[PDB]
Amino acid sequence: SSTLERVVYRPDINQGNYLTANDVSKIRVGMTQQQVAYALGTPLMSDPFGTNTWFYVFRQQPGHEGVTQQTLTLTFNSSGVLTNIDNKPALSGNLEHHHHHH
Repeated sequence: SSTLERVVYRPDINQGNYLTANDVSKIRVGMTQQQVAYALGTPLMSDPFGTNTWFYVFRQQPGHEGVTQQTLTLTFNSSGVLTNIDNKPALSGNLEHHHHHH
């Protein structure tokens, strides 16, 4: 009686390193710190200095100019409500193609 053990692991999984783009897309504006942290896996934050900004970074522009990325910055007002999200691509806006040559 041979034990036929052939399990399939999915090479399509991201278990750490960086946050997935679709994962950050789970949350929304007006979503409270608790739910944002619940969904994104964010640690508890309650800065008494007034710095209510959450910093995240995912891959969307891996390489082309070397300096090309969008900074995902969350801004929630003291009630815990995401009031503004900072999300703009590195294609002229939050950042552009590095150095105006030609």
